[PDB]
Amino acid sequence: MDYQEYQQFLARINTARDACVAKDIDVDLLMARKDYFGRELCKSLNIEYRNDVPFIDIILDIRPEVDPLTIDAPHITPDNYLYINNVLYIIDYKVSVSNESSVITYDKYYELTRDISDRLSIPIEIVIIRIDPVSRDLHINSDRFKELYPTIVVDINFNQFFDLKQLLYEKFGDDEEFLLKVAHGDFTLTAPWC
RNA sequence: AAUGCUAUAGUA
Repeated sequence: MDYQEYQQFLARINTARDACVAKDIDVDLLMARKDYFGRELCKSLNIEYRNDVPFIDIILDIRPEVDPLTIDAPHITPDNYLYINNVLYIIDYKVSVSNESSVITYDKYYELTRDISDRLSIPIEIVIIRIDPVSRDLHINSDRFKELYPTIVVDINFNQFFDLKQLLYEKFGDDEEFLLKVAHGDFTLTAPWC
């Protein structure tokens, strides 16, 4: 997406010659893909575009009558929040074909948000929106969320991101250290010293 | 004011 961003990414690719630099470019490309998907979903769903807002900020957003200092909320950053009919929905954007990666997120959010739900007495429902990049389709974890919007239709294809990722892999396919780094998260360790 | 991965005689 975008032409200036595409040019900046291409300039970053050409000068890149180290495994850590390539890993950083890959991480930023995945983050940009997530940003594209989140912005498009926010535009389609007619809700404000937010990303990783603090939970306590949401608490003061929905009910600005309780003291923020006294309340104790989990430090996770929800991608988005939606308040309707005395129910708060925690929205998390995911761009993967793996249901397991998002059910892990669902369980962690549920076990964390149950304390806040008892303390405030608002039932906190967690929804994870999942899109498969290879074939555009939308999967919703929460039945209530899909009930709120009878149809879920976005028109997005990640052809730009896939081609640049393929170019990056082609440049650094020989680099074994790069292949090790992309396997795990942002925390990178080199080859073992023994 | 500032923002680029390699930024690379003295003190105990």
